[PDB]
Amino acid sequence: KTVVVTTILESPYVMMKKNHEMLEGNERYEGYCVDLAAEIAKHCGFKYKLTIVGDGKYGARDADTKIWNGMVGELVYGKADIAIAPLTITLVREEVIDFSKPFMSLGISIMIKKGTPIESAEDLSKQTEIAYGTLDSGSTKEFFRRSKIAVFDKMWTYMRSAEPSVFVRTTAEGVARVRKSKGKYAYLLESTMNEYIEQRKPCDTMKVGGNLDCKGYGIATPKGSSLGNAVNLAVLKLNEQGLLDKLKNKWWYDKGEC
Ligand SMILES: N[C@@H](CCC(=O)O)C(=O)O
Repeated sequence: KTVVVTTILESPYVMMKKNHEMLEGNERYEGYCVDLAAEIAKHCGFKYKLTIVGDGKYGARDADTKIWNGMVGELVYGKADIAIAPLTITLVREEVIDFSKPFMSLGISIMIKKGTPIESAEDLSKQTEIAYGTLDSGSTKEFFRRSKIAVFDKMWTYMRSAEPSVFVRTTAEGVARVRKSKGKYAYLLESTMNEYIEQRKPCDTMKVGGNLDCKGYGIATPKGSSLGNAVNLAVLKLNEQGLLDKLKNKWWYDKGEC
């Protein structure tokens, strides 16, 4: 009867508490999604075990083998009951799993080292001296692969064959790469994560341009699962109560450094 919660380490959604060497199970982690977890549980009614996805990925279906990896996979292949993390709600995913009403909104955005000669996605697509990429197995990559919009199509045609690879394994790798590339690498990632990093020392990154799209994160559960209707109801209620906004103040604004 214990629901197993699959999630991923992504600041400030899920972070290792500073004294993680000890404290067991769910007491080891902290962050927005951890708090959201508890709330959903207390409101929906049930206990849960927080588990960090093995492959540390969000979720992509290998075109060749039609096999889903990451959190989406662990949901489609009975390895987890519910996914509570910043998992983007998308068309292709809504065909093999179920999402609640979004609990937070976001859009793809651009992160550059301060002083980089880039002010927009169009700027990036009209030059080549500055490389750029996204997270390897997430929705941002797939957004570009699929885009029909001229600019993003052009950006994708560049990214897929870019050498060396512009794709990263984690958000931290993308960010690091932006910081250690002397203004020669731009990173495309979701605004939520982009804005968090922007308010954290060394305060050398920046967000330029507007969001490239509008999307939402949602609690995910297996097709026709048992919690489906409940969680959506819990989410709508927390949204109603205004508790999701408060969690946002807690983890984003009340912790700026620049
Ligand atoms: N939120 C994305 C991961 C981050 C990204 O793709 O930029 C997903 O659920 O795949």
